[PDB]
Amino acid sequence: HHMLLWRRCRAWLEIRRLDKELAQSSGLPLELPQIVPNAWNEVVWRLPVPNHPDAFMTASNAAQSDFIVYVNGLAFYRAWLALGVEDSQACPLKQDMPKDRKYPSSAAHFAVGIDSPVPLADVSPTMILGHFAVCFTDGMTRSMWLLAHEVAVFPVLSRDEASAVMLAEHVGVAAPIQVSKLREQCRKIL
Ligand SMILES: [Cl-]
Repeated sequence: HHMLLWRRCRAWLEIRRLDKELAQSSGLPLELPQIVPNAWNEVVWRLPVPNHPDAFMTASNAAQSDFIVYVNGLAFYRAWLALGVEDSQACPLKQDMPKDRKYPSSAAHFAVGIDSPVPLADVSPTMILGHFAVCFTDGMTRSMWLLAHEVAVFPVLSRDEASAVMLAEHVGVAAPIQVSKLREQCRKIL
C-alpha cells in the first residue's frame, strides 16, 4: 500500500502505543472468557465483546496434546507486530484489519453464536531479528476480528507445553492448561 519506510515507521509507533497502554493497564483486572455449558460435548467459551453481541469460541478442533493459553489481547497484538512488516503473516494495524479479504467470512462465522462457536487459532512463539514474536499455524483472520473488536482476553492453542509456557510468559494472563486436562475438568464440574 505504501513504501517500506512508511510501513516500518507505522508499526514502530503502534508498538510504542501498545507499550504505553500495557504499562497503564498493568495489574488491572481484564474481562476473561467464560467457560460455558453448551449443546455439544466440547469446551466452549463466551467472550464479551465491547458494544457488540457476545462471541463464542471452542477448542473442539484441538488435540489432547495441545495447550490453551489465555492471552492479553494487546500483548498478543504487540507480539504479532514484532513479526515485522514484510512477513506473509505480517499483522495489519487494527484500523486496517477489517480490510483483510477473509474478514467478512470471519465476521459472518462470529455472528452465529453458541450454535456454532469459532475454533481457536493455532499459534507459536518464535524469534525474529533477535526478538520474541508470535506466528501462526492457522487462525490469523479470526485473531484480527477479536483484536479489531477489542476482545480483552481470548484463548489460543499451542503445540506443546514449553511453547505454551513461553507464550504465557510474554503475552499470557495465566499459566497454560493442557487441552486434555481442561476437557476433563469441564466434564467433572459442568
Ligand atoms: Cl473441546
